Amino acid sequence: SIVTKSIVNADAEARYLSPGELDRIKAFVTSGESRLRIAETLTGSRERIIKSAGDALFQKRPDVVSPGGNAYGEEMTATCLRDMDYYLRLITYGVVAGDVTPIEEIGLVGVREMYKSLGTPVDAVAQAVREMKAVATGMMSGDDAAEAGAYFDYVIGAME
Amino acid sequence: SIVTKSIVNADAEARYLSPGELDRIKAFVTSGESRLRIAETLTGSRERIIKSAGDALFQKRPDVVSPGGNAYGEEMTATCLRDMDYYLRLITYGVVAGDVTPIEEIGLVGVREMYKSLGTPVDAVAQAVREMKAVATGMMSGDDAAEAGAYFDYVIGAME
Amino acid sequence: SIVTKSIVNADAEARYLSPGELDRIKAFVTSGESRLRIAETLTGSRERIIKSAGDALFQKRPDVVSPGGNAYGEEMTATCLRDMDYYLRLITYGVVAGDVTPIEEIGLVGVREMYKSLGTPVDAVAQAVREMKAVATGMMSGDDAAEAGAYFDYVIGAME
Amino acid sequence: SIVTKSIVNADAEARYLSPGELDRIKAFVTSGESRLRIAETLTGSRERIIKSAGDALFQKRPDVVSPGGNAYGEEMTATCLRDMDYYLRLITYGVVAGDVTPIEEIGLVGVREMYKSLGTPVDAVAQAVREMKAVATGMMSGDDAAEAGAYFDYVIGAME
Amino acid sequence: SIVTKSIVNADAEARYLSPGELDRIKAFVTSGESRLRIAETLTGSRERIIKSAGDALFQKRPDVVSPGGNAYGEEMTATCLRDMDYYLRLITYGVVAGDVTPIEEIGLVGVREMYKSLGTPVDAVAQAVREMKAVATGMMSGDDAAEAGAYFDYVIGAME
Amino acid sequence: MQDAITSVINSADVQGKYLDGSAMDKLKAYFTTGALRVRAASTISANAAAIVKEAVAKSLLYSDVTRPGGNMYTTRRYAACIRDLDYYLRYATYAMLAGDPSILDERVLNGLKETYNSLGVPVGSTVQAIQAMKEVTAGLVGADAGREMGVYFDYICSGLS
Amino acid sequence: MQDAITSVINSADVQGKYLDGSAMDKLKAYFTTGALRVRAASTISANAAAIVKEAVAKSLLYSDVTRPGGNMYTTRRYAACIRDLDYYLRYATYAMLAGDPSILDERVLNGLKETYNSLGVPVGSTVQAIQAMKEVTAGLVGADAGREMGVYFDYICSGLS
Amino acid sequence: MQDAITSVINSADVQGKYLDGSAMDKLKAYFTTGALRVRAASTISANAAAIVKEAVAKSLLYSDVTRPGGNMYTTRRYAACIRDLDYYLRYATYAMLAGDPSILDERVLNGLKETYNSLGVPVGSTVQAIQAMKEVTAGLVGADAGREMGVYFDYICSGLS
Amino acid sequence: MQDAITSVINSADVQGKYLDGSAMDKLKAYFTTGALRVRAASTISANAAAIVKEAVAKSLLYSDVTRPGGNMYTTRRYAACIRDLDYYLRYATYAMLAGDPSILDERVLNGLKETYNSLGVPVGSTVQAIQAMKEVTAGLVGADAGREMGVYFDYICSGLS
Amino acid sequence: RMFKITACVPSQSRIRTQRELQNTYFTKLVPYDNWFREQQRIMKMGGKIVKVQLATGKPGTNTGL
Amino acid sequence: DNFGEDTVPFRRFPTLPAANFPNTERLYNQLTKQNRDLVVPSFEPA
Ligand SMILES: *[C@H](C)[C@H]1/C(=C/c2[nH]c(/C=C3N=C(/C=C4\NC(=O)C(CC)=C4C)C(C)=C\3CCC(=O)O)c(CCC(=O)O)c2C)NC(=O)[C@@H]1C
Ligand SMILES: CCC1=C(C)/C(=C/C2=NC(=C\c3[nH]c(/C=C4\NC(=O)[C@H](C)[C@H]4CC)c(C)c3CCC(=O)O)/C(CCC(=O)O)=C2C)NC1=O
Ligand SMILES: CCC1=C(C)/C(=C/C2=NC(=C\c3[nH]c(/C=C4\NC(=O)[C@H](C)[C@H]4CC)c(C)c3CCC(=O)O)/C(CCC(=O)O)=C2C)NC1=O
Ligand SMILES: CCC1=C(C)/C(=C/C2=NC(=C\c3[nH]c(/C=C4\NC(=O)[C@H](C)[C@H]4CC)c(C)c3CCC(=O)O)/C(CCC(=O)O)=C2C)NC1=O
Ligand SMILES: CCC1=C(C)/C(=C/C2=NC(=C\c3[nH]c(/C=C4\NC(=O)[C@H](C)[C@H]4CC)c(C)c3CCC(=O)O)/C(CCC(=O)O)=C2C)NC1=O
Ligand SMILES: CCC1=C(C)/C(=C/C2=NC(=C\c3[nH]c(/C=C4\NC(=O)[C@H](C)[C@H]4CC)c(C)c3CCC(=O)O)/C(CCC(=O)O)=C2C)NC1=O
Ligand SMILES: CCC1=C(C)/C(=C/C2=NC(=C\c3[nH]c(/C=C4\NC(=O)[C@H](C)[C@H]4CC)c(C)c3CCC(=O)O)/C(CCC(=O)O)=C2C)NC1=O
Ligand SMILES: CCC1=C(C)/C(=C/C2=NC(=C\c3[nH]c(/C=C4\NC(=O)[C@H](C)[C@H]4CC)c(C)c3CCC(=O)O)/C(CCC(=O)O)=C2C)NC1=O
Repeated sequence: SIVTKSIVNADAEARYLSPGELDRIKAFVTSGESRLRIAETLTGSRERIIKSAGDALFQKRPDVVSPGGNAYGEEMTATCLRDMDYYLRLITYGVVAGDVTPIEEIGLVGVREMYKSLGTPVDAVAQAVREMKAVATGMMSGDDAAEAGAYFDYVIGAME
Repeated sequence: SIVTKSIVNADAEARYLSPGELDRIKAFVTSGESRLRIAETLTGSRERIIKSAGDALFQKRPDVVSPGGNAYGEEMTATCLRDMDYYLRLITYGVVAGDVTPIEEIGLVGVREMYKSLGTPVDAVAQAVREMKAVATGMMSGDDAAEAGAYFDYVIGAME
Repeated sequence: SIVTKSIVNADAEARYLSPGELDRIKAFVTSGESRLRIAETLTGSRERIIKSAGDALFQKRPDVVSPGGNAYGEEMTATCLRDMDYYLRLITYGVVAGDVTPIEEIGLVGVREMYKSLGTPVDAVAQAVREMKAVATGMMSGDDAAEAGAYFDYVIGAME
Repeated sequence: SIVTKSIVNADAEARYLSPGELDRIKAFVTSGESRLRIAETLTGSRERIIKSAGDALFQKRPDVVSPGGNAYGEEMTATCLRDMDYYLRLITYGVVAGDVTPIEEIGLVGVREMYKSLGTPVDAVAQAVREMKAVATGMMSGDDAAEAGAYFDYVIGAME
Repeated sequence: SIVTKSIVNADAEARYLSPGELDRIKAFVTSGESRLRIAETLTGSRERIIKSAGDALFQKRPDVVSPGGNAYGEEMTATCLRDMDYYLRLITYGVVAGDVTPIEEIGLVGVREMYKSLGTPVDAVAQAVREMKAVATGMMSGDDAAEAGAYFDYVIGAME
Repeated sequence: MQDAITSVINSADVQGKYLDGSAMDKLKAYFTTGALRVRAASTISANAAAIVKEAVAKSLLYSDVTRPGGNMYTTRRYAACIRDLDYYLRYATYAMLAGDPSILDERVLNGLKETYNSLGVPVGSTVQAIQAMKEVTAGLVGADAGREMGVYFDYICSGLS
Repeated sequence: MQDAITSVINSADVQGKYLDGSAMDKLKAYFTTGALRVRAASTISANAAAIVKEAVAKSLLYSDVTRPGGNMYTTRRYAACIRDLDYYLRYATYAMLAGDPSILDERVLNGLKETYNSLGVPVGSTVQAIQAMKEVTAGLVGADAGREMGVYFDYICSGLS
Repeated sequence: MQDAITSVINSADVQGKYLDGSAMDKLKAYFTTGALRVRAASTISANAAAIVKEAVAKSLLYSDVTRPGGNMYTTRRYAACIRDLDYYLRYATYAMLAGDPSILDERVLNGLKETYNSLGVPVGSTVQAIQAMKEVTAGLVGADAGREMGVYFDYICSGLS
Repeated sequence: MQDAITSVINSADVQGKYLDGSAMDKLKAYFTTGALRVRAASTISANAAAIVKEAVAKSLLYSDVTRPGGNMYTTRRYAACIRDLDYYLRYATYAMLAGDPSILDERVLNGLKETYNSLGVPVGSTVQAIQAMKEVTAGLVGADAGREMGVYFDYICSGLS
Repeated sequence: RMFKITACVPSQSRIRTQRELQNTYFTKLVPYDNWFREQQRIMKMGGKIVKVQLATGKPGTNTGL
Repeated sequence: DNFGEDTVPFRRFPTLPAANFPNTERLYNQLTKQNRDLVVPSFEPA
């Protein structure tokens, strides 16, 4: 969360927490209801988001669903949607955390190495999280869409 | 090459060339005639190697030639044939030099970063060099195919 | 051997073994019979080599056998011939190893320091291994004499 | 000298000269008269020191003058006595300066590398300075012999 | 002492002790009687020195004995005189050591940190050791007063 | 390094489920504690030097440790002692803010035991000093946050002993 | 770090004798194996990434490890897993080339056990993955060199277990 | 690192008293020994290489150690042996100058035992070499300073064994 | 740093062309001379110190530069001179093995003139020393190997002057 | 050839305001060639060595380390 | 002494060797492969 990051910052600088970041933790504390609402709406409509985003990705980039591509077949397309499920789950975790660090710890360290192993094109995954971002911000109200799009934007930035 | 590598490896150690390294350079100097024969074999039949390897690659991996594939629209396939020609030229350089420092020091260091910036699947490039290796070792005698397949093996290994 | 040195080279460069040094290990594997023959002839005539080389050294440099010199007396001359025995033994080890590294590990690291302790003139030892080299290459056939003289040459180079 | 060493040792420490170092410089300044007397004793009788020390050295170590040794022949024995003259001159410099930084900083740093490149046994040079010390401390009073034998002791210690 | 400091200097420079610092240790050895006399006179009159110096400090700086100050009350003034006792004790230790290093090890490393913790004004302690210095050098003969005032001067220099 | 939030996310992540209502219950528990956690953290950050000096004046000052013969005798050892106490108080404040003692097990009690055995530091005097600091900060910042600091100081003592 | 040659020289050196005929017999055994050792090493170096991906696709992929709840869940742990497998295959190739498992005992199995206990890595899944990699490389490079890789993979498993 | 002077100051410091007359007695004992300590130190510094070569020629040369089969066989091990002996002699000279064996317990015998167990160095041959070096330096520099070097060489042997 | 092979490849690559017949002929010339280069490099590695000391005995000994006031006077300066001549012989051997003097102006002749001009090193005397080293090694390895050594020795003397 | 060393190193000259437990107590793998100099450095720090251990060493081997 | 065991080395700004500051500034002010020149060849004797 923001509190662990402020604590490791005050630890490496070997001082107490500044009143600026105490005010940051307090503002995060008061904005908990808005982030709960955002993560609530995202956990509500995860299937519709995944279905529309996967069909938009397959319409945009047909290489992955082509023969010889990565996600070819029923189980491979289902595993592709499972990976999109994991990434939307980490998006909700980072949305409720107030920080991008659980998304970093769980699903951003070695995604290039492991997708280099599986043969998955990583830019296709960046396009998938782009479509998930466009659909989820199409669902939300514009201010909350900006908040969720910050974390989605961070994920596609760490992808490509 | 072999002489560069031996000179540098004795050069850091602040010593002259050891006699074992010297008979290494001597054996490479004697085997240079067979190296030049393999180089003429690879040079003179480059058209059929590139053509048949591109044919077998697009047969094997049709999605990169398929809509949404990086290599789409005659020039994308044709453009790829130029990249395959580059790698066959580096194979010829590594065959003559007796070591893979031409191949690595020209076209294998930032190959991942370049082909990620272009949007290219690197596994399909490894399949392209695999089909080039199949056509090239189908073109020679046994020990000549082994000596050329060592450098083809290094290129496919340095891809993944 | 050559295999340990190629392995530590591929380890420090953090890659697999190149097909050039795989071909080097294979050529070393095929030349095992020639090096077995060289080490066989050297282990055969070690006493004659040592006797002729020691008398040639004492004829060339009489300071070591003079009164006040290092190798004065029966036991001191016998220990001088024992040290020549150790060096010809390490020569045979390096001849059968294909590399100079067991000669380095056993008898080349601190010979200047220990002979600085005992009072032995190290250039006299270099002359002794020079006479052993001349006699052993006088015994061998010229190509095998060149191979053994490479290791002998390395020993006198690391001496002086 | 003493003043150079005290100035440098206070200079790295970013401080002035401590009063103990100052009475050190003061005591050396007062003992400079006895130092100059020892220097005149060593300077005026250099012929007999070099002659008798060379005689006792070649009596003690006859192999270096025997054929096969370094100092064999007229010119070579003259160069040997010249090297002994150099070391007696550095002894006089170290006697005047009150410290061994003239002796070390002129003729003791790369003495091992130089005498190894010339082919010289360094133990016989240590015996030469030992015989020079015997003749020189046989030439003076008790405390004068101790003060000169300190620097002779440093030269033989820096040999081995 | 001076011997530990010369030993750690010859250790870090990885050489033997120079004859300059051998002469320094010898001069320290001969001056042992004078430093024994200085430490003897200081251990004799420690109570009179402490009483006159504490009353001179309280006359000079009355903030410490004022209400609200540090040394307010019977026990606080007694602990102030106890700290002056510790510092005069370390002064005698450094006087008999010939070096300031036991004063450094026992009572000079963290005095600013610990007196920041207790609330003691450190410049008041520097004034206290100044008054102890003035009184002790008023007691001694002028040359021995200069020696003891060197260590007292070092303590007030490390204070402020 | 985990908060109450990061430990909740971690526990829901190992078993593999999404956020359930009980996780939201723990999260709202953390928030309603976290407001007063912030105010207590500001109070401790304001008065840390007085807290440490009252802790050592309570327990360590007129004993054999601050006297000769103890491990707190020299000014080097006294400065190291005050630094050790300041670090205990600072890491207890971090654990109070995060709502999880994983930082105390991660950075404080990692190798502190064996260096305390090897340097010869008394464990009992340190534990007494930490407990004195505990009720000093309890009397300073209040009752509930005094209990908050209490379980984290007790976590440090249990990892120490 | 010793070859077959360096171990022969070492054994003849501890007892103190020169080279006997039985040492020459072991040396010629090493050479006549070493030619095909070179060709198998080139084949393994050519196809290492496909070997590792077939090994994990054989054993580790549709289990609880690559699933949530396992030690192979996150992408950090997956990348560490693929790196561990690549290192096992590379050091097995080095031991195959040298003809001696002293490198596996020297560099691989030195402290790998205790860090595998301390990080909570399952030993059994790793052993299954290594054995799957063993018959993958056996089907790739051939029968006799498959046995060569087999005893060195088994050496890694025995040092692991 | 303490002298006779620093140990006297330290002992008078732990109990907390000033310098008493018995401390001055120990200090004058140290000085009247220290003059001849200086001359013996200069003599040992002048002849250290001959002392070490006579020590190894006395005890270690025609045994199984300098022969094959011993831990002193190769030139690497011989150079390490001569370096170990030079370090024993140098630290014995430092302990002779300081008048206290705390340097030998501080820098020499700190972890020398366990590395001598782990490398397989024979303790008995080292102890024989040090004792041979002891009477070599005793015959060199004289009787009383020979005893001075004797108790410090014996301190090194007792810490070694 | 490039040999004849790497320079031929670099020319054909900067052209962008394939290896035509002139490049094949250049590489055939290098692959014919390489065995002679190997044998001369072994013979020069045999007698490094002898060639260096014979070069000093021919040129620099008994002249003014070894007398007082000369730049080769002290033992430090003599050792540094032997070091510099060993560098020249070693890098001339490397440039002989590569068949290209790119290593000489990359790693010897880069800042050598400015270093020698800042130190006060005579450039003419060291050029005569390198010429005598060339004469001695051309007497050692024969006519044509001495010539292909002397072309790089003349390269070093030309870049130094 | 790698030594597992464990050592507690107090820095007496400076009271370091940071945590620095790794500068104080550490267990690390050192190569044999640098272990001599590193042990000398540790002794110059004065820090006591709890244990040394060697598991890559193969002692008694004159050839091949 | 400066960096320690756990710290990455960094750009020091040293004072007291009088050569050391302008040489350090001339070294670190350049980019890599800015020029082939060695910034100090050696120090001229006194
Ligand atoms: C080929 C079978 C695969 C493939 C190829 C592909 N390559 C490109 C474009 C470029 N490729 C390079 C590559 C190199 N330049 C080099 O110097 C070397 C070493 C000798 C290599 C390998 C470069 C520089 C380009 C950019 C254009 C240029 O040539 O200057 C493309 C086009 C990418 C695009 O966005 O247009 C393609 C399609 N792609 C495949 O699908 C095959 C698997
Ligand atoms: C939370 C962090 C996290 C990530 C990222 C993750 C990825 C992940 N992706 C997998 C498979 C996969 N993922 C894909 C996905 C894709 N390929 C395509 O064609 C699409 C473009 C792209 C979808 C965006 C495919 C096709 C597979 C199956 C690969 C195979 O079976 O060879 C698997 C293997 C099956 C399993 O054990 O569940 C894992 C672990 N796991 C995690 O725990
Ligand atoms: C002031 C510091 C200093 C020293 C020491 C010094 C030594 C020195 N000794 C030399 C030669 C020599 N020095 C010796 C000396 C000896 N050989 C023996 O056997 C004896 C043990 C010993 C003398 C007693 C000999 C024999 C040579 C000639 C070497 C040769 O011709 O190859 C030479 C080369 C010729 C010359 O220019 O003089 C130098 C430079 N130069 C210096 O500037
Ligand atoms: C040998 C090295 C050494 C030093 C320096 C040292 C200082 C020291 N000073 C103390 C107290 C003190 N020291 C002072 C001293 C002062 N405040 C003033 O007003 C005066 C200006 C100044 C006197 C110069 C006072 C007032 C206390 C009591 C502080 C308190 O009780 O809060 C205490 C607490 C009591 C104890 O455990 O003895 C220690 C340890 N101890 C040592 O072992
Ligand atoms: C050269 C010899 C050598 C080896 C082998 C080696 C292994 C090694 N494996 C590690 C982790 C690991 N190794 C695995 C292994 C696996 N995944 C599983 O679940 C399976 C059981 C197995 C896949 C086959 C995992 C999951 C981790 C990371 C666990 C973590 O720390 O999060 C780590 C901790 C640092 C890291 O994250 O990589 C080391 C040092 N180090 C060495 O120097
Ligand atoms: C395999 C690596 C290796 C080497 C090099 C080696 C040298 C070695 N040389 C020795 C002695 C010796 N070596 C010599 C040799 C010489 N002095 C001369 O006059 C001659 C010119 C020169 C002969 C080339 C002499 C005279 C001794 C006896 C020295 C003495 O007893 O003082 C000894 C002492 C006796 C023993 O323990 O066997 C060793 C260990 N040992 C080894 O294990
Ligand atoms: C300042 C205190 C200090 C000491 C003493 C010290 C000793 C020390 N002795 C060592 C080895 C050694 N010491 C010996 C000793 C001996 N030869 C024998 O056989 C005899 C029993 C004895 C000769 C008297 C040998 C043979 C080795 C090397 C064994 C090996 O690792 O191959 C090593 C391992 C690194 C090396 O090769 O040098 C250390 C660190 N280090 C220190 O910091
Ligand atoms: C962030 C977590 C963390 C902690 C806590 C930590 C502690 C730590 N405490 C130390 C010493 C110490 N700690 C104490 C402690 C005490 N004084 C006493 O006697 C009492 C029992 C206690 C006072 C409350 C003392 C006296 C020393 C120094 C002993 C010495 O080495 O001379 C040292 C050795 C270096 C030094 O001198 O400071 C470390 C590394 N390091 C860390 O990274």
